[PDB]
Amino acid sequence: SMAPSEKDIEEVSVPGVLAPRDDVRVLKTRIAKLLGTSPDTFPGSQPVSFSKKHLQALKEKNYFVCEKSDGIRCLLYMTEHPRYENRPSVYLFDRKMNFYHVEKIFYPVENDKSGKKYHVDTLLDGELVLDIYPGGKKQLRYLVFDCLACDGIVYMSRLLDKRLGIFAKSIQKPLDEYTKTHMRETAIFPFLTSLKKMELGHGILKLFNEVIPRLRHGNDGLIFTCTETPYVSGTDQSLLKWKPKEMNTIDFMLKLEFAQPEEGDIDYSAMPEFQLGVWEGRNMYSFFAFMYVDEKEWEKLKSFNVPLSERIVECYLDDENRWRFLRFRDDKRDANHISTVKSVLQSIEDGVSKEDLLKEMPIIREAYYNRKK
Repeated sequence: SMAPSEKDIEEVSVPGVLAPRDDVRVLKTRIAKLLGTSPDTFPGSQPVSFSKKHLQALKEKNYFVCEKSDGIRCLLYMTEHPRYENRPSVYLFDRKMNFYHVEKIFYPVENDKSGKKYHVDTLLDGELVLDIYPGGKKQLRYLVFDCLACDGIVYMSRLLDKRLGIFAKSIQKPLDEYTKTHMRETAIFPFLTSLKKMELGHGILKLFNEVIPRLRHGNDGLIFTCTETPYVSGTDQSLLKWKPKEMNTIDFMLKLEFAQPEEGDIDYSAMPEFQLGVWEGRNMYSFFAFMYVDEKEWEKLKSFNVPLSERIVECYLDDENRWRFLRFRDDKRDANHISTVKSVLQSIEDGVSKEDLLKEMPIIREAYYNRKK
């Protein structure tokens, strides 16, 4: 068995080319003008970590819940090419404001038989995911979960119902019409676009047992979306991300220390100590914890026949709150910075266990129907 690394991870790549710097300046300014935001500042929302107080939040307001997809969070911008105004252009950009130009993509306009009209000043929020099919068939897909602007009109002040509603009618529906009668053309698309399916807030058990295990892309927990709130740029206290403790991983520097016995030479077959270190900055590392490795686990690590010491590893906390090896991270310059470590640990400390989340569901649902009067 080869040593597990990030090379095992199904990697999602934005199917496009980085837009040139001068083009990006135009796009940022243009987006800022429409939204009323700041050009250099990402206008998308960011969720907060689910904590204990959020059990009451779900009890007080209408919420949707869906699977938190593994993939890349991207906003989609339909506009004209900054250099060629006669050229329709689609951009996907992330929270670091990296703009990618996507080609061979097509978003039809309603009731247009020419297929030459196009959308401008339209901004979607969603996630690019990679669905796996049998025979190594892979399908890139853009799951839409919000709309900031459609056809020149900003919908950020409206609630989720109107926001997703306008996207479904003006974008998805005509696209659905086109796709049904143009499967040959559709296959050229770098990715397929669809509205992300959501459940009522109290329906997480259905997600756990029926939806999630049938997914064709990576899952990373749950996202809760309030339906009584406007779109918020930046940190949105109404938008909640929930993750099991095992998914709240941290990258450490691993060091092995073998005990020198009183008499004779060191038995290197014997279990050493597994020290986990945290990056303090530059080249400074400090001791943080011991990694728990059982006897059979130690045999597997030896079976890898790769260097174990002085390496970045990804670790998680088990049921007994012991740090456990998950995979090597050869894609990292350093371990997680102490500030990042503290932040992840805080999400866990304030966290709600899966069990406690489920036991709260009846109360949540009950209050949902008592609001429905």
